[PDB]
Amino acid sequence: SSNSILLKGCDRIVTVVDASTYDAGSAIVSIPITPDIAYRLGSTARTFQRIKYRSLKFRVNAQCATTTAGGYVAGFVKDAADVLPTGTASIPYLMSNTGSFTQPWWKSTVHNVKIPQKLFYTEAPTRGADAVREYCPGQFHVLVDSKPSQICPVTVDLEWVVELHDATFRKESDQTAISAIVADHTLNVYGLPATSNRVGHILISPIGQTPKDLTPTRFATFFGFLPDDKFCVRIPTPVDVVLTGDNVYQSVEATHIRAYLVNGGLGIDFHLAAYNDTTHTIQPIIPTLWNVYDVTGAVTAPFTSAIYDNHVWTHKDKFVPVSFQDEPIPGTVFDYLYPRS
Amino acid sequence: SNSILLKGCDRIVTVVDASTYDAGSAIVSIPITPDIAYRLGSTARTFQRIKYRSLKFRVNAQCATTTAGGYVAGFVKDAADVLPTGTASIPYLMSNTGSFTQPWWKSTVHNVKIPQKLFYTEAPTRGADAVREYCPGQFHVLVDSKPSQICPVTVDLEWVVELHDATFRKESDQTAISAIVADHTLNVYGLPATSNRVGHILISPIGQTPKDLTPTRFATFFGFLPDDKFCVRIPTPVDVVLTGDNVYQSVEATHIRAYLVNGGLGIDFHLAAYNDTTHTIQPIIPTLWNVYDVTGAVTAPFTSAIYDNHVWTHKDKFVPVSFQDEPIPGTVFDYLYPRSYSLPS
Amino acid sequence: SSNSILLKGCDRIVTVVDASTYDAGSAIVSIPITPDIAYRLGSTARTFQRIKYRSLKFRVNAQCATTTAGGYVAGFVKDAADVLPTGTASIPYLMSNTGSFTQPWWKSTVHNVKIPQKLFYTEAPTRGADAVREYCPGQFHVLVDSKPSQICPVTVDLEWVVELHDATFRKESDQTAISAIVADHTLNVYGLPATSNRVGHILISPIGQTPKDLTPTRFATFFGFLPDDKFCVRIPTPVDVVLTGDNVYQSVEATHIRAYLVNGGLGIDFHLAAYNDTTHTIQPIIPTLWNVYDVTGAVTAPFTSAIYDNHVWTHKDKFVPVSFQDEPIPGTVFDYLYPRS
Amino acid sequence: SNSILLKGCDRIVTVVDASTYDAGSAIVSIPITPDIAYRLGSTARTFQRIKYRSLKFRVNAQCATTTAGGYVAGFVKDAADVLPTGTASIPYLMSNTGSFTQPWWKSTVHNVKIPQKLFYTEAPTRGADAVREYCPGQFHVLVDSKPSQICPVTVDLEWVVELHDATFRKESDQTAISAIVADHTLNVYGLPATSNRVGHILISPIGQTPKDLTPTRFATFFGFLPDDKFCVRIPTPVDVVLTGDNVYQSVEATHIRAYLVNGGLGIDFHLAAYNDTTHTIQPIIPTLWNVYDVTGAVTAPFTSAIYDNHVWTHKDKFVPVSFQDEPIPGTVFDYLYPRSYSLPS
Amino acid sequence: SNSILLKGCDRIVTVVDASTYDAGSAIVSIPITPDIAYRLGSTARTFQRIKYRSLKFRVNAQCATTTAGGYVAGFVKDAADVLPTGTASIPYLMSNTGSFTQPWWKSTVHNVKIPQKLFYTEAPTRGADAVREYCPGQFHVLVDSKPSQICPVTVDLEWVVELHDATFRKESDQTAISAIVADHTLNVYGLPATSNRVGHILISPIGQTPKDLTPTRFATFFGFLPDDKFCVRIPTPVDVVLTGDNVYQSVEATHIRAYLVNGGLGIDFHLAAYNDTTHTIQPIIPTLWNVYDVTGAVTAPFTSAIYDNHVWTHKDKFVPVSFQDEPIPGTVFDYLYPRSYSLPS
Ligand SMILES: [Ca+2]
Ligand SMILES: [Ca+2]
Ligand SMILES: [Ca+2]
Ligand SMILES: [Ca+2]
Ligand SMILES: [Ca+2]
Repeated sequence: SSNSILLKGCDRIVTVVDASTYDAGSAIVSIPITPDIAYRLGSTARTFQRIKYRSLKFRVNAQCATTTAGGYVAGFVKDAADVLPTGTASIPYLMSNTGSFTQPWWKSTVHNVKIPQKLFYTEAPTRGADAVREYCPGQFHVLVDSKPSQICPVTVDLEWVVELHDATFRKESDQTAISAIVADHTLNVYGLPATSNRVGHILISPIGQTPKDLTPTRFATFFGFLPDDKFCVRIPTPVDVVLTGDNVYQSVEATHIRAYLVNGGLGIDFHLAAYNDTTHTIQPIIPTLWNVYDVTGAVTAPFTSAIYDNHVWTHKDKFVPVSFQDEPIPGTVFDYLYPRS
Repeated sequence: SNSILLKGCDRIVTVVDASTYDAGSAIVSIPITPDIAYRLGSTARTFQRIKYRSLKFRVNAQCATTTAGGYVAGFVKDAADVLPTGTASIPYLMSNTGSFTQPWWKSTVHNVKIPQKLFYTEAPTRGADAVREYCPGQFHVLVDSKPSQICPVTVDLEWVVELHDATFRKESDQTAISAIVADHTLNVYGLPATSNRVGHILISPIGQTPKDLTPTRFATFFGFLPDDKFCVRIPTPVDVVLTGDNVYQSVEATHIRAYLVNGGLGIDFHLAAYNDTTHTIQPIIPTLWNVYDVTGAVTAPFTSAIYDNHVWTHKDKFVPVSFQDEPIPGTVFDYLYPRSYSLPS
Repeated sequence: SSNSILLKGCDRIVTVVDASTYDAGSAIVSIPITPDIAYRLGSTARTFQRIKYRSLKFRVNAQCATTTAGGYVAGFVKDAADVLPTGTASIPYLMSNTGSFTQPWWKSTVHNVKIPQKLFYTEAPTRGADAVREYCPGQFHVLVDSKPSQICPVTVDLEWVVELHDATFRKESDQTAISAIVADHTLNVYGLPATSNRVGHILISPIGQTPKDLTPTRFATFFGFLPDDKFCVRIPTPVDVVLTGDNVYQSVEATHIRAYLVNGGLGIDFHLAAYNDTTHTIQPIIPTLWNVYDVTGAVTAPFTSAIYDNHVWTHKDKFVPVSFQDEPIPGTVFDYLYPRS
Repeated sequence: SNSILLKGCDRIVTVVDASTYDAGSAIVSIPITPDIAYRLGSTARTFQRIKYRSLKFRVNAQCATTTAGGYVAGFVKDAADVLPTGTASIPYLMSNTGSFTQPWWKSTVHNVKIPQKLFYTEAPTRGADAVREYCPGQFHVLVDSKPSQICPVTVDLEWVVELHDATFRKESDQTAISAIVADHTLNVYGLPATSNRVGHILISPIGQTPKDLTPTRFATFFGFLPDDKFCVRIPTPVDVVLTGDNVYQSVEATHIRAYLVNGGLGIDFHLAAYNDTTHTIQPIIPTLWNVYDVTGAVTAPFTSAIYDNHVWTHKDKFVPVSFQDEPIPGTVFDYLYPRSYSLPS
Repeated sequence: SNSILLKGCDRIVTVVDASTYDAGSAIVSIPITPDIAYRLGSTARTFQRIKYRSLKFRVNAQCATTTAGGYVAGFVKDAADVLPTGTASIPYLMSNTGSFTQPWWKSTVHNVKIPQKLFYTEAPTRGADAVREYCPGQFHVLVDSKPSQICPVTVDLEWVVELHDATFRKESDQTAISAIVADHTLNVYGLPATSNRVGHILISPIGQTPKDLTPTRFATFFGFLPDDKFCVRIPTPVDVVLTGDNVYQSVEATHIRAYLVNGGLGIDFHLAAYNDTTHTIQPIIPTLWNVYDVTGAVTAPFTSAIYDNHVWTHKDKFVPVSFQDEPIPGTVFDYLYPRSYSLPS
């Protein structure tokens, strides 16, 4: 038998590389409060089933030089399910949630939230539906009120104090979905000019001009971290691909973006990919390399040509980091392979 | 004010068959640190210091009265003391105040009066390793006399502690890893200069002649399967001497690293060190070893190389580090290089 | 017989020349708390064996103009042994230590730490192992959260109040290890082109471009102070050197960087060096000048050529100031020979 | 049980002649550890922690009632603290609590007031040597003013102690030696390359010319007689370069070993290291140094060796170890290699 | 002081397998002397007299609850008394007070009622070995009915004792060896006069033909490994007759000594005695045996020697002594010449 405890403490809850390019109404911060966010809380809360948040104090510091014009609104919505309105008019909504404050970028805010008399679970349900309100007392937002003029990186710190009950040990946290660290760029796949060399490839287009290939250095400016040869991420909505060649046809649901090796195992490039039932691994959908079973049960690579439907990804898209088996990698493993900055 | 009182219960050692262990050897010899229990560990990592109110060890042995033989348990008082590593483990362990001897079929609980001192929760990362600062002592369960038939043994720990001074740490900074088998060794030979086998790591079964380290053997030596980016910091650096035309350089092989050969089908293992040029641990092959001259330009002027012979046993501890020499964490290593799951250590 | 006392006071604990070039996650401040740091405390604590820190209040002032973007995290770890994780992810660790605060460079922080009911010694053990936790209640860090944009020098002041016991008089403090005052430079020894003039010499390479000779003025920009003709410092890890000439060979463990005279006693240069058993002094390892005993007991300088293994030192390296006898010089003597700035 | 109260009186330090001690130097400089006294140390072995209740240092100074001068004695509280090697030790020690002067003829019994802390009873066998854990401080006796005539001084200790937490230490004691006399050093030489005593250990006095070890010469440097079974671990390894017919190897001379010379009726000393082939510490001699190769065969192809020069002083700490560098017990060493009976050791 | 009351519990005898012991033979036959137990013996050393207040023998018999048979245990009061080497030991031991039978699986804690007499704490170093002075009696455990399967038995002792009259014993312990196995003897031979191994020690099994000492053969006879520094005093001297060119001397071979053979990479054993010239124990070899004469000069005129035959058995008590027949300490011998760790020794 075990006991229930009362913990106090504080952690970094979220850190942003200057998301100044984000236009008015964009949410540069919007994290749903679970023990998983904080390192220290998330370590102890891992040894309990049920948590009760008696006080959450948020500190929003923007390291934006006093010469930066513009401002923000920060605040806490007491509903896990609630999601903010489209850009421009999110500001007056968030403001109507008590404890919300409006401030110029160079000033900092402090938000004392209280959520007593409500007992949550400490993990999203593994089996069953994701009833988010069962384990989340709300989400904390920081909306850009007026676009900042210069380098404006933001940070939120939580000063928490909680009750924890019903002792049990959980597994390590899987790495959550990732989005871009910048709102003036887009990843793109173009399959149109079929005679092109890089036609199934992921490319970064500055929203303005013509798209470029994914240099790891670019990948880093877009995602925050540097890519390795086993970077695989789940795609928000599958991209249709169609293999072909010699009275053989097969359509392929492209569910991932895999990182593969470019020329004789010295470089690295990114490609639409899918789980290949031959290899039991997520592979880049190259016609000459894509193997398939036939009725006999034998493996063959009959494909020569392929056509990719175009797609676009934005800063608003959520990519899930996974292994080549489509297993969500644990957080600590991700944090190790992908140091931020 | 930050400090708490945590009660809990946890598995210390997982089920093992005592009938495979010899007389005198321990089924358990475990220094007490919060990092052994799961529940205890994962909370106490968020604290700096700790006091052990209560510790009750449960030794469960799930076998019938037919099994002959017994075990000997107890708690040593200081973490510095080291039980003699023979079959004398018994008479020594039996001398300490808390000492139980039972038949294998009889299971027991053992309460340990622990000095009410505040220990640190973690070993020192900096300065000297004053072991008595963070460990109140080791718990032991020895094999007095081998069990006559299959007797499986487990150890649970009913713990109650106080935790103080709030901090945070992860599972483990690094990991150490030794061999699983004791009748082999790993070797580097550079003695027959002209051989294409020099510098490469090999597996000698102590009596037998040495042969090339291939994944299948690697498994049986280390417990897990190697790969492209397996790298390890060796305990003793190995001297290596590169040369060319008007050129000479001494290079301490600080790592054993995996690299890929004949197009990337197979992988071999070679002495290695951090290359100041590339900022990565590299296999120290003369033609491929790059060096700055005084002008800041990179050359690869080396053509010959001499490796000093060295040997490694089941006693040698190797530490996995990624290239760039960043030592790789425990949780992460077990994920990238998985062995069989045994709980103690 | 003597008495035990209760002292209060304050001193400068550490002062930094703008360490703005230090990238995110670098620790521009990380000093382990001992009486040796403070002048005034360190003077009285010198007359006592055992100290008990009842309150430590730190004041972090950055003199970084309000136009400087970026920020920092300061805080106190209550463990002498604990050492922070590698760069990027040190920030969330330090933050989880209570009393830690995140702030833009142009703002200041204040940290009230309490460590009562713990009695420390007032000096690192002279004989025995360096059990750091015996005489150190923890270390104070200032981590760069976001690299500052302009000249950002930092200072920490301590406002301490302590108990002192068991009276005894100690020797003067030896000068502690030194590191560079800048993270965009590296000292280097290159021995490769053996026909080169300056091949055993210490040189400063801007991480970017080709390495330069050590002008005292450069030495100052790297180390903080100006070199004298008896600057000798212990090297973190020995550099292998190999003397030779005429059927005579000898390898030499280069343990120091000595400052020697360049041309007819008017200039000064820096060289790999070792303790020469002939002269009983640490000398620059020049082949023609390196003397050795032979079996007869007679001194001879048979060496003509030499080969130095390359090495690199960084801002992260710790050099120990020593005399030519490898004696650690006392702090006051160092402070006199090497005025800062 | 698990607790006792133990009283007794033993000899802490045997006779010393203060008349031969430079002003300011200590004639007694002794850390308090239970092993310091014969009855205490033997019983304290059967426990883990200890509290020094009362410690009374009986300083028996027996100089003639004419002989002028005096001594300063005291008890410095910190174990790890070390007095200055000069005349300034006295004004330093007088600054310590409970410090005093008294003329050489006057014996005193100084009562020390030890903190009521529990110390560990033994130097830590695992981990680092944190002296502060198991020693409440040092007891000193300096020569204030060098005596004129013979000045015999001894010390006894009236002790009473609590011994707690009962466990038995093996105790696998290990000794570490240094030179007895400091008026000369012993050293190796690499040059000339042609000589016969190259890599051989020699004693070089202040008088420059080195000389082999008689070994009655060895006797005067260490304080005991050698033995063909003598081996010692070096504080700093010495680089030795073996070479032969198209072969080359670097070797760390980690030991000084004694070996039989020209038909076994002689003994000399040489640089040595663990030989991986022989599984023992051998003298690094080219023709006698065997090595494996890629095939697994043993070979002695080496014809010459280049030893680096290296000196050793009184300051250097040697450690005796049987071949295969196995630590020798305190009582075994003191038997095989007996130094003049002194106290403390 | 000068008196204490000491309590504790140690291991009296380690595991024995009763299943390999002929009926009536003792698996435990142990005289009670403070050194018998690790904590007791160490402290009892710092006193002179002792009173055994309570002695409780914890007999841990762990045989399977099926294995049939039983054991008889008891405590014979006289130290010097010795049980009969037969099956009649049981009816004899049952006749002793406080004697009992119990089946092999059943462990008991037998409390012994010791006379309230003070015994000396140590075997007398000067004078004769009156065992009755310092031993209150023996504790026995006979095999009543030979067990079927493996039958592990141990013993522990709950002891409480008064220790009186406080003085410290050196203690200059001295060991005495006998053969471990009795299935064969070692012997000397004098005939034929022409042979090479005459006067040499040899091992003669039940199988008649003698053989030299491998010395892994020596290992099986004594229970430990030899060493060129091995010397031993013989229970009964052996007459050796040296002779040469008109000279004749009689010699008592008082020792068996190990000596280097054919260039020192070998070892053999030979009859020996103290040589008055050399002041050491040398192998009695004609050409190597030196003697004085009326003038004071040393001479080796002897050309042949006649050794008398002599055998040695398990019964014969050897005593190890360094050259010059100086007794070797218990802890020194056990180190140099280690036998398998057993208890009692
Ligand atoms: Ca849950
Ligand atoms: Ca810690
Ligand atoms: Ca001190
Ligand atoms: Ca101990
Ligand atoms: Ca006695």
